[PDB]
Amino acid sequence: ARYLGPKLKLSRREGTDLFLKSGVRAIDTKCKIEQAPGQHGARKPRLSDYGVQLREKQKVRRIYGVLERQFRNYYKEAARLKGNTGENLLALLEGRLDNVVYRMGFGATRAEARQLVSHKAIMVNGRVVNIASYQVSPNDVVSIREKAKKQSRVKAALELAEQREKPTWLEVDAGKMEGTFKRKPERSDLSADINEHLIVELYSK
Amino acid sequence: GQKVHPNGIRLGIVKPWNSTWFANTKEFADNLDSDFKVRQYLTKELAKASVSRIVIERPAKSIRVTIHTARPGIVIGKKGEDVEKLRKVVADIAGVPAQINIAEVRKPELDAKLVADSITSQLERRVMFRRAMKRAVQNAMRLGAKGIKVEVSGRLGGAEIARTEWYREGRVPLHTLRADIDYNTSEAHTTYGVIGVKVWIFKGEILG
Amino acid sequence: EFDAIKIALASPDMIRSWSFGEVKKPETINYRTFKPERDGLFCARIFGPVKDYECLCGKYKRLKHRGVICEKCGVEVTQTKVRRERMGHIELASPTAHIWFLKSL
Amino acid sequence: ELQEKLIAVNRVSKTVKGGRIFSFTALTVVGDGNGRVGFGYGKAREVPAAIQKAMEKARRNMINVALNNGTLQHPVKGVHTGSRVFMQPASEGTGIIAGGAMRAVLEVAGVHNVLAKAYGSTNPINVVRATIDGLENMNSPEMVAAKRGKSVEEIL
Amino acid sequence: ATVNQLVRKPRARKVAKSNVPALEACPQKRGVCTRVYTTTPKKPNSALRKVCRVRLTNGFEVTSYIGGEGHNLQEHSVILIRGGRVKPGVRYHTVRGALDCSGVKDRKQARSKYGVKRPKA
RNA sequence: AUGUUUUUUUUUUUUUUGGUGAGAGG
RNA sequence: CCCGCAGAAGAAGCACCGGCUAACUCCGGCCAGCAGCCCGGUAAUACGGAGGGUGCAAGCGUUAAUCGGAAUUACUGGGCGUAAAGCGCACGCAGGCGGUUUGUUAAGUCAGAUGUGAAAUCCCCGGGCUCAACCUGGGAACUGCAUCUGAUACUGGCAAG
Ligand SMILES: [Zn+2]
Repeated sequence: ARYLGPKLKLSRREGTDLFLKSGVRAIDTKCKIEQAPGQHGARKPRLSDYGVQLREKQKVRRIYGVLERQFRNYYKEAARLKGNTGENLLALLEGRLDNVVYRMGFGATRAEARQLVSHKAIMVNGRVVNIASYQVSPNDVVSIREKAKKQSRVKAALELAEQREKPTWLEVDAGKMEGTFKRKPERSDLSADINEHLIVELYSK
Repeated sequence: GQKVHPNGIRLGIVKPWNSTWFANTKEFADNLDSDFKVRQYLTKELAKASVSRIVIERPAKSIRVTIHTARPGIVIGKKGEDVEKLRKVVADIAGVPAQINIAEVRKPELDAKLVADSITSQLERRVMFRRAMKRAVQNAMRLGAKGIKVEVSGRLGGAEIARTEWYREGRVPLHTLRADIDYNTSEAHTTYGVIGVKVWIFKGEILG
Repeated sequence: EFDAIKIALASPDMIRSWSFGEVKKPETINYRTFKPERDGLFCARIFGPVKDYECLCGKYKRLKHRGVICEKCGVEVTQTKVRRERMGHIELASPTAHIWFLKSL
Repeated sequence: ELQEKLIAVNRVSKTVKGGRIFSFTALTVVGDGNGRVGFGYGKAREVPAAIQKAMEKARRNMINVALNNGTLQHPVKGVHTGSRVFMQPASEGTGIIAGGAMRAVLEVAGVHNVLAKAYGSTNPINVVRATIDGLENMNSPEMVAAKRGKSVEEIL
Repeated sequence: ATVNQLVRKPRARKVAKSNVPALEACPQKRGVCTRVYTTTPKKPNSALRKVCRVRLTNGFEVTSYIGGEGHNLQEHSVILIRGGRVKPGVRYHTVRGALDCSGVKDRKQARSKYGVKRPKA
């Protein structure tokens, strides 16, 4: 139910930096980010039409840490919902509790955030929510509870975030350690490199 | 084995000889042997130096070698240090007083042998043979060859079934005797086997 | 193209309108590598990307999305001469009178 | 600015006294991400050369296509030889739902959103041609208005 | 084709027969080996392919391929067949590692497909 | 007068487009 | 359901990597074996093992079965000179279709209403289980059938041309 292996390998495979490590130390120093994993890394022949789409899908999934069935479900939901499908999917992905936490800066990585969520550190509207897939709504305040507020990791995460660009769709307080999910993010607010359309196509086989 | 050797057919007309001496039936074989030896030695030595043509010429119990090379600097080394060294060994090989001259080859892309050697080297260091061939052809053309042909043969890309491929550009008349056709050959001793490289470079026609 | 050149005083609203970002930290560059400082004198978000149409840190290495600013880079995405026209502003904690209007004789 | 996609490359033979002479056909298609599209079909003894030729061909004899935003203006059929093709305009987000050669042509054309089925033959060369034809025939609202002697609001 | 014609006599659906009829819409069937033997395949191939004529539970007498390297089967050995045809007249495979048919010896990849338990170390 | 009379894989991918200070000449 | 306790602790496999099809190398002789369709005879990315990778993941493969792809029974939506496909040719009952004008009818057709079309299910907006599945409020839908009141271009009936 989770990917427990090497994180940088995934990144290498993808091509890009997936942000699977905190960002204290640059990704180029930790691993050969350009070279693909395994014995046959240096060889890089152009991929197929299907293959590129698949890769794209993987990238997105990897980024958020969502396994396949769940991803499929999300896609379906997006399709069902009104408006642009890929965009909707992206929004849904964002909405995940762990992701939100990460954005806020209470977790160094998304993985860390997820862990925190699991371990009953986070509350959503003053009620302890344990599910990483929990879809956080507009105007839903989300905070660290008083037990987990003393942790050194949390502050480190916050610091890291502060170095990292702040998302417009949230509003977080470092002292209070509570952030308000103000609105579901627009496509423009998210990263431009993610070809959602490819993903959509893949499932529209 | 269809074709006549392009150098060999033209030795009387437009191409000259490499070994250039007279000898009676007594000493001729020996001389030939000596030439073979010295040439062999030179090839062994000046592999890294781009060497095209060794011209041996022995008058009056004294051997005059003339090395045509693209880069004299690596053959000469420090001024009269490497050449001198070469000389004594040459003498030893011969059993006579030696004299080494070094001709500087202008335009090594137009010298056929050199090109062939380069191609072989490329093959050895695992490039795409075809791309190498193209480079060879293109470069020569750029330099002002009236034409060039190159041919490579056998175990191309380590394939089980051997084949030959060849690229021509411009005009390369072989039947025309008065055509200056610089022909030469080389062999790439790859992991899969030998790959023979031929190259014809047509400088132009001589009028006399 | 243009007539006369007009010179006047600079209002704080006018200086905030010239500007593209507050220069906080005094840290010039990294000095052990090649990267600058985020966010110091020679910033990324306040001014622009060192390389032309490139996020200095890592995204956009072709000519499609000129402008996107990810959180991992905090960088604009324009020309190499774009930083020559862009200027920063330092929020002086304590007011300081100009020396040209205090000692001009 | 122009994007160019090699759809297919196929090895074709000619029998001679000696044996078989092989050659390569390259089908490419190029477009500017707006109305302009053009396919090219190039042939040579080696692949890359053939591809280049195809590209060259494509770059000349382009064709304009009226695009209402990211999608088509109305459902359009296009036929050529075996390949008969249907393509239908679709809502923003849906992506190019189309198969093979057809997809490639659409992508370069700068349609982002289509629902497209290739009936009949799916021989890349024919199908791309069919697609092109379909695109070409497809008229815009303005054009239709012009034709009919009306305003755009009269047609809706 | 003509609508009237269609009305008169509607369109016949192509009834596709099952290529594994001795199963009778069962995922596997139990059977007893009537005889076990090797057979030579058709052109262009060359081998001695191990196969057993099986009398099934439901009454059919079929012939079932035996996959993997080596097998313990004899006459009167109770085996499970699964359907799948080897590319004359063999339309079924013995399930290795079910009933009397053993898993393949010394096999470490695709183990499931030959009944083999996970190697311990 | 006559020819399905010795078949076996001897296999499909490019290239891509800078301040500081000193000295001389006129 | 909540609180406390200890300590990374008790918790990852399955299939695949010739092309289709995401993933490649080395070592073991048309055998042993593989195979869904289209390898193996001594350099096998196709057999078996290894290392490396890819895809799924408390599951993963295989088999069986249904729809899909299959516009490959084509109502939507195919064809028939040569690819399968025009009766050897006619007459002709039933059947199908029917030039043009007016009038009338109102069967078909269309419009509106009424009754019904069980609940659940599906779909939309909500709510409740920490989320989800699940449960659940209200709607929409259930393409229909029947009846009543209109419309009369088209098709039909009847009457005259
Ligand atoms: Zn960037």
